[PDB]
Amino acid sequence: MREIVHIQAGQCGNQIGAKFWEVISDEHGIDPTGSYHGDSDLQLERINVYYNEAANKYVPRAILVDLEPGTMDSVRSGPFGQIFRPDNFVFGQSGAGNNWAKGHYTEGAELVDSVLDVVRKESESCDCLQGFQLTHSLGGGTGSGMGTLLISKIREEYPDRIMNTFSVVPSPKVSDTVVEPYNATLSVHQLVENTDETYCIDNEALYDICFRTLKLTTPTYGDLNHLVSATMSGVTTCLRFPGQLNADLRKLAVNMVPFPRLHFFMPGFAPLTSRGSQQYRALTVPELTQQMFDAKNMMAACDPRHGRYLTVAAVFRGRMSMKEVDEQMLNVQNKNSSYFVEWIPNNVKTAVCDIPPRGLKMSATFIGNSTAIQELFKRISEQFTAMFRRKAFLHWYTGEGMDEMEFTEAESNMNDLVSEYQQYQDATAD
Amino acid sequence: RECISIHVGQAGVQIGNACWELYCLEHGIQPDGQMPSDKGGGDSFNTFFSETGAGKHVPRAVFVDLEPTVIDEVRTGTYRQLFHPEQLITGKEDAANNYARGHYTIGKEIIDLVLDRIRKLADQCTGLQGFSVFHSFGGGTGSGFTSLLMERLSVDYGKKSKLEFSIYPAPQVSTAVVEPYNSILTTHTTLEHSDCAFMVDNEAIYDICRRNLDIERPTYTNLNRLIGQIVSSITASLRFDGALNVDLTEFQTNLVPYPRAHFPLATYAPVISAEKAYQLSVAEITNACFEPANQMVKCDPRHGKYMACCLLYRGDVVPKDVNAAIATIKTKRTIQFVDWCPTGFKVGINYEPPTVVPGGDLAKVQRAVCMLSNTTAIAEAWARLDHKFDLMYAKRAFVHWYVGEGMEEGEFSEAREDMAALEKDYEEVGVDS
Ligand SMILES: Nc1nc2c(ncn2[C@@H]2O[C@H](COP(=O)(O)OP(=O)(O)OP(=O)(O)O)[C@@H](O)[C@H]2O)c(=O)[nH]1
Ligand SMILES: Nc1nc2c(ncn2[C@@H]2O[C@H](COP(=O)(O)OP(=O)(O)O)[C@@H](O)[C@H]2O)c(=O)[nH]1
Ligand SMILES: [Mg+2]
Ligand SMILES: [Mg+2]
Repeated sequence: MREIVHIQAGQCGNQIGAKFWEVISDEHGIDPTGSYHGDSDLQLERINVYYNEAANKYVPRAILVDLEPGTMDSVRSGPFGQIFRPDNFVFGQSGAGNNWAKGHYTEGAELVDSVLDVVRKESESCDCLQGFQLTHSLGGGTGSGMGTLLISKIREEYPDRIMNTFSVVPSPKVSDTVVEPYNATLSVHQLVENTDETYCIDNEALYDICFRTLKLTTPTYGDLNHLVSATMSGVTTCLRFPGQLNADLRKLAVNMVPFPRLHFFMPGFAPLTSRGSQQYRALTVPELTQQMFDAKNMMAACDPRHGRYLTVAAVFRGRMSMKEVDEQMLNVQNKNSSYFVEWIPNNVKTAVCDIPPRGLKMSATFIGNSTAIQELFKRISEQFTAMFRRKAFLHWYTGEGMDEMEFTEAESNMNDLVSEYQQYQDATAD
Repeated sequence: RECISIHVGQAGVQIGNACWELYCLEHGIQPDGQMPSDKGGGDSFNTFFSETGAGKHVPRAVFVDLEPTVIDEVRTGTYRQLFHPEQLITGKEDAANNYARGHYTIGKEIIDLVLDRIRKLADQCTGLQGFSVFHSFGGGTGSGFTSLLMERLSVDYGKKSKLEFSIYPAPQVSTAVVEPYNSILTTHTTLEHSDCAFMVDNEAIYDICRRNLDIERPTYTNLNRLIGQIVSSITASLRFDGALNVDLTEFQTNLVPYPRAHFPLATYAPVISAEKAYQLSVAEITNACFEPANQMVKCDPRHGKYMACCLLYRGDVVPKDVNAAIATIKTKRTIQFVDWCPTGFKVGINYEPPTVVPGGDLAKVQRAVCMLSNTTAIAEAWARLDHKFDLMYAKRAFVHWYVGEGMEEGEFSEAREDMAALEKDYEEVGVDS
C-alpha cells in the first residue's frame, strides 16, 4: 500500500489533472524540470506515492488519455507539461463527440489496449501498488465513456487494488451539450459498481461558489478548476504526508464506506480563496470548523441539512492547536447530533498536517459520506428522464452499438442508489 | 481533421467558387495557391487545404458536373491554378432538370470516376472528418447525381459524416418547372444518408439582397456571395482555432434530436450594403437573428417550437455582451421550446472579423452572427414543395420524362409518402406531454 497510479481522461480529466499536478509538485518542492528545490524533509518522506525516480529527478506516476490530441498539446505547452513521461501520453486522433457510447464502446475500446500497456508499465516499477486514481467528467464523451471502460478494465486486471475517482458533475449552468444527463447517468451506473470511492465534484456547486461567494460575474473553467485543484490537494493530504489516520486508500475506504454502493463523497474545504494573491483573514480553528460544515463550501450541490452524515473525514493543515481542534470537532457533533448517524459510533475522524497549502497558513478539507448526495442524483435523474421519455438524441448512442435497455438499467440503478441513500437516512438506533 | 467539400451541378459548383474565394481571402491564400511565410503562427485551416511539397495550398474540394460549361469557367478564370485538374470532373451530356437522368441514366456513367477522385483526396488525409456536399434541389445533377453520390459514400465511407448545403428552389430564379419533383425525389433518397442539411431558400437570399443590399434583380453572383458568407460562418469553426470557438460537430449534437429532423434554419446578420456610412452592437445583431426577414428559409418560427438554438458569433464579440443580449431576448421575445428540451442557447465565438469580397456588395463589419436553430417551422418549406408536387403529380404531368429514364413511377409515390411522414414527424415533435 504505497504507490498510487494516477490517470486523467478526456478534456476535463486532463485539465483538472494537470492543475492538480502543478499544485502538489509545488507543495512537494518540485520544479517543472523535475528537480527537488524544497526545504522540509516531510515533502520527500512519502514522495514515492505519486512520483518515481530517474536515477535525473522526480517524475509523476501519471497517465494522460484522450481520444482528441487537442488537450495533449495544451498540457505539454503548460508550465509543468515537460515533467510528464513522453510515453505516458496515450492519445487517439478521432474524438468522442461528447458521446459516452463512443468512448466506452466504439472508439475508446480501440484505444484502451494502448492505455493498459502504459498502466502495466507503471505498475511493474511499483514495489507494492496501492491503488489507482482517475480524474474525468461524467457529462462528456471520453472521460465519461472511456474512463468508465478504463475503470472496468483496470478492475479485471487489478482486482486487488483500490479504484478511486475524481468525477465532476455536469450542470446546465456550465454545460457544453444536452446529452450530458445521458452520459452522467450511464457513467454513474458504472461508478456505483466499479469504484471503491468517488469524490463528487459538482460543477453547479463550483459555479455557485465562484458566482455567489467569490463574486465573479462570469466564471471561467480556470475559476472552477482552481477550486478543484485545491479540493484535490486536501483530500490527498493524508496520502502523501506522514500521517496516522487514513494513510492509504483502503484504510480510508474502510472508514468512509459502510455499504459498497454508497461510496460517493461530498468534498468541501475552507477558506474559499479566489484566484488572487492571498487573503488576510487568517482564520481561527473555530472558523475553519464552521466553514467546513457549511453548505456554501461544499463542492456538491447538496444541503447537508437535508441528509445525515454516515461517515466524515476532516483534514486540517497548518500549525494549530490540535487540542483546540478536538474541542471544535467534538462540539459540531454533539451540537448537531441529528445530522450524524447514531448507529455508527465515532464516524467522524480528524487528521492534522503541519504543512499548509502554498498561499495559506491554515486550511481544512472536508470529506463527507452524506445521504444528502441523493439530491445530486435526483437532479441528474430528473434531466435524464425529461429527454428519455421521448427518446431524444438516443440515435447517437444506439448508432454506436448501445441497446435502448442499457439506458433503462442505468436509470433504474441510479434511482435505486437514491432510494438506498434515503433508506439509511431514515434508519434509527432504537 | 480534414474535410472534403463536394460541389455538384451548376449551383454547387458556382457556390463553391464564391466559398473557396472567400476561404482564400480569410486565410490569406493567393489564387496560385501560395501564402507568405509564417514568420508556427497558428496555421486549423489545413482541415480544408492540403500542402504540396512546393508550398502550394490546394483545396480539399471536388467539382462535379454532367456538363463541362460551368467547370470550364473555373479552369479558365482566376482560380485555374488553385485546383488540380483531377478535381474538376465533367461529363458531356447533362441531366436536363431530370432527377432520373442524373441518378439513373447519365449519372451512373460517371459515378465510378467521381468516387475514384474522391478516394484520392481521402487517401491524402491523415484523419478524415466528413464530407460537405453542395447541390441544388431542382437541377437534374444537383438532385439526381447528388443522391446517387450520397448512397455510395454511405457504403464506402460509412463511418464518416456527411453535411449538405442544399439550394431550395424559388420561382424568381427557377430554371425548370419540374423542380418540385426533383426536390421531393432527392430529399427522399438522401434523407437516410445525410447527417445535417442546411437548406438555402433562393427566395430568402433573393429578397435579402433586394431589401438589405438594394439590388433590383439580384444575379446569381449576388446570391452566391451572400450564401458564401453564411457557409463561411458555419465552417469557420473547423477552419480556425479559438479558446471559445466551439467546433461545428459539437453543435450538431444539439441541432439533431432525431435522425430525420436534421434540417436546421440558418439566420445571418448583419447584411449591409456598401453605399452609406453605418456599427451594430452584439444585442442588435442577436435581435436580428429572430427577425424572419433575416432567415435563409422563408418560414415563421413563432408559428413553431424550437428544439435547439446556436449562436455562431464572429468578430469583436465579448461573452458577457452575448449573455446580456440573450437574457434580454429570452425575456422580450416568444421563443417556444418543446417541453423535452433544455431551453439553453449554445454560443461559439471566433474573434476574426467577417471577410467580404473586395469591391463586392457586402460591407466589412466589426462583428456578425449566424444563428443555427432547429425549429418545427421549417416544415412550412416542405409543405410548399409538397403542394406544388401534389398539383402536378395528381395529373401525372411530366412523369413520362422520369419514367423514360430508368425510374419506376412508384418511386414518385414512395418519395411523397416519405415527405408526408416527414411532415407528421415535425408535427409530432412539437407536441408536449
Ligand atoms: N444561389 C444559386 N442558385 C443556383 C445557381 N445556379 C443554379 N441555381 C439554382 O439551381 C436550380 C437548378 O439546378 P442547377 O444546379 O442549375 O442544375 P444542375 O445541377 O446543373 O443539373 P442539370 O443542369 O439538370 O444537369 C435552380 O432553381 C436555380 O435557382 C447559383 O449559381 N446560385
Ligand atoms: N470543472 C471543469 N469542467 C469541465 C472542464 N472541461 C470540461 N468540463 C465539463 O465536462 C463536460 C464535457 O466533457 P469533456 O471533458 O469536455 O469531454 P471529453 O473530453 O470527451 O471527456 C461538460 O459538462 C463540462 O462542464 C474543466 O476544465 N473544468
Ligand atoms: Mg468538451
Ligand atoms: Mg448544369
